[PDB]
Amino acid sequence: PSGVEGAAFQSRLPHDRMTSQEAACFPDIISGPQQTQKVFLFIRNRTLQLWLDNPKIQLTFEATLQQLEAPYNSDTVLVHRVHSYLERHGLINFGIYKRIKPLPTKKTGKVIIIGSGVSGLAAARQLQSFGMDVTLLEARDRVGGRVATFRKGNYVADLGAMVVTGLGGNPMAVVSKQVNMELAKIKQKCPLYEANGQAVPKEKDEMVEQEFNRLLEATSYLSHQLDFNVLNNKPVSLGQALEVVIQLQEKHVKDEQIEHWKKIVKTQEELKELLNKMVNLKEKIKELHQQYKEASEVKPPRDITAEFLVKSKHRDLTALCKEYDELAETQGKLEEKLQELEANPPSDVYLSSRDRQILDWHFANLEFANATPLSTLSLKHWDQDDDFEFTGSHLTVRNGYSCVPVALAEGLDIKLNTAVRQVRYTASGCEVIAVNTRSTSQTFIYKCDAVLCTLPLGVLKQQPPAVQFVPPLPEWKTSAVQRMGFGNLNKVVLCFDRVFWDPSVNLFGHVGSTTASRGELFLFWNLYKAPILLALVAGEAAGIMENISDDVIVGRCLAILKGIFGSSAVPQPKETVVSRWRADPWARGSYSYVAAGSSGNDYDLMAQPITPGPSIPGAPQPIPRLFFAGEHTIRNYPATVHGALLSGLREAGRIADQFLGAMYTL
Amino acid sequence: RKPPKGMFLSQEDVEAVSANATAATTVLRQLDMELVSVKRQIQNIKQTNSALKEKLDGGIEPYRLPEVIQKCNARWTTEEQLLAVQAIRKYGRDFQAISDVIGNKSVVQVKNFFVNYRRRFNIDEVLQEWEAE
Repeated sequence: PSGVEGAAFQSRLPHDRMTSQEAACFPDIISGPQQTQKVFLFIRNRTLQLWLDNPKIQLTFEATLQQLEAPYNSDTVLVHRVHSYLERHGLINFGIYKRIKPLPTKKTGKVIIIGSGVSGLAAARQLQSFGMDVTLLEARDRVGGRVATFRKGNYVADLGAMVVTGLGGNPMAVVSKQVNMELAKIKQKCPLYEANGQAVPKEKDEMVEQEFNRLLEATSYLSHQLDFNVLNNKPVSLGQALEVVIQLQEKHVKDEQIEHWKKIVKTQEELKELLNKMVNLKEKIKELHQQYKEASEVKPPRDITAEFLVKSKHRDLTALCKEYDELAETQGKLEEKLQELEANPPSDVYLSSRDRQILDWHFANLEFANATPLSTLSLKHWDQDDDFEFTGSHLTVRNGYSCVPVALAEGLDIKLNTAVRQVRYTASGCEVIAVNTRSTSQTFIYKCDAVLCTLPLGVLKQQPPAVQFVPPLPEWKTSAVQRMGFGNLNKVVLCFDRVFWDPSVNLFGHVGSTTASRGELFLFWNLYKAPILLALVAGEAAGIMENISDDVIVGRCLAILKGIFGSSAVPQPKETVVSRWRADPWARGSYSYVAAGSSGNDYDLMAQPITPGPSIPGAPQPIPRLFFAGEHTIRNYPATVHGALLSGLREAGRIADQFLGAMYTL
Repeated sequence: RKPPKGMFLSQEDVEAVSANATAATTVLRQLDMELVSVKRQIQNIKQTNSALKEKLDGGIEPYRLPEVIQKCNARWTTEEQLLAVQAIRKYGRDFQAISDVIGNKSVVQVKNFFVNYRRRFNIDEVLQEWEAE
């Protein structure tokens, strides 16, 4: 899309309708006459386009109104309201921009942000952008959180997020322009090598993937068209449903062989009755011939009865011969028909063990995408964020994904090595109690007007709690935390002294031996300039490889590499790293998934902020004081770096609106 | 609105493979037995019918008989009249057989022959006797 309308698409907004957010801030216009709505919609799209076309510089209200044309640059309070709206919710002037007018020296309000992960940083920068006192508390000795990059020498490999899913309306595209990221496309071709070490033949490789893709659609049919969503009270999981579809395809393969062979018996046995006539008729003909011969033996001249007898027997024998010839006619059709049916038997098996093992790799990939075993994923909802897909090739970051957070952390008050241990929020303010991660006895107290919590969902789910909330989080929020899924997928970094793989191939698979080990080192990435290979560990195997030393793991990697490229070809790696995301106590997981029994609605429940009870009974309802952000709170774009960043922008606008006031709604 | 072509899914089918734990595995075992059942039933009629095939070895070539290519005449030699009556006694109204016996009389000639000689050869009487068998 292009024009002013490309700005609306690139900003995740319908170019020709007012959104519900926009209606909330501009009720007069949405409820007014169709002409006004179009004016507004243009002013919105046009401002977005301006910010987009150059995102390294602030878009001031002046700059904007300058470059509108009448009739649009006529009403200047409509322009001012629109520019303020966009700036507030991070649709313009977000990320890293030169400010034209430097920030006012005196700040209003005070906000503690827990975590300098990408979502934390994105709010922190916005809030400070809005003139607030913002301090981030980070347990780690580095920012970024789950956006980790490992650097040593010229080796550079990401242990966390490493892919940008398309620039088509992605906030990261604007960020990439703001902070140089070597963004290189990911070529889609992935060859699959089996346990022996031989590449799967292309004909088989295509045949399975279609079956795979064919199976996934069937579940979606079980879900939406047969409402197969509950079994014995427990809700059905994607894994369950895939089995009920593989079983029903193996059932069908059998029903198909039965009613085929059952056509052979129903014809073999027409033949049985036909041969019984034919052998009992060759017996009547044997006898009649004898009678006709004996009757013909009588020497003429004979009486007319003895002469009738010869003729009558001759006719009768001829009539029987007609019969027996018509029956070996019919015997010929059936003889061929049985050969036809035997010649075209139906498929022997639905899937071979080799075929099934290859399929099991396609399920590993799907347990990679969702960072969880397929049994856990909700059948109805696992793919509910599939409508909001960006458009474009997926990319990687050659310089490491760590630059984006570091870029964002510029100018922010970040207290590293500071584990928040208690959040305490009351009708009049909040205090956050943290310790120092190195000597934990040394205690810190932070007072503030509002606390924004970007704790990973896995941290939020820890029992007994890593962080205590005083007063305790209400049951609707905690229940949401139990229901939601937080999964895990780990990575292994392999640093060699020479490229010994196909350099024009970004990623190549390895097929497992079992279903149970389908995730164990199932996929490798060439993505960087240097000779670095990344091996994933997903599925049920991720949780289990965390109990196994790095040497045993790098061992299993070398062996797999040796099979695909030859024992002589792969040398020992110079530097090796393994990730343990579930073990890490600052994550306790990888990213969230829609677990069975959860829905997308839970992702909205996490985002809702918490409001404390009045200190004095009978006092007026207090302002909300605890706000949440992060990858587990944005329902439309969960488990992604862009989603985390969007969640941070969203809370900053809402927090600012609550404490600085929204003057753009009149 | 419809399943992927070639993928078989039936509500009926689905309940039956979910109704308990091992129900899917149980259902396939019968089909595995229903299959072996019908499969050796084949080798057993394939066996029965291979014996009957052997019994026909030679067909009926030795019992066959050559063709009387004989020009179909019009006059009724007293010989042929008598073959007629005896044919009517053994064959009732099957003129094709009656004509086949006599050898040189067409079916119509036989057909109208009954009316002409019917009084003369008591052929009602003969026919009822043919009805008695």
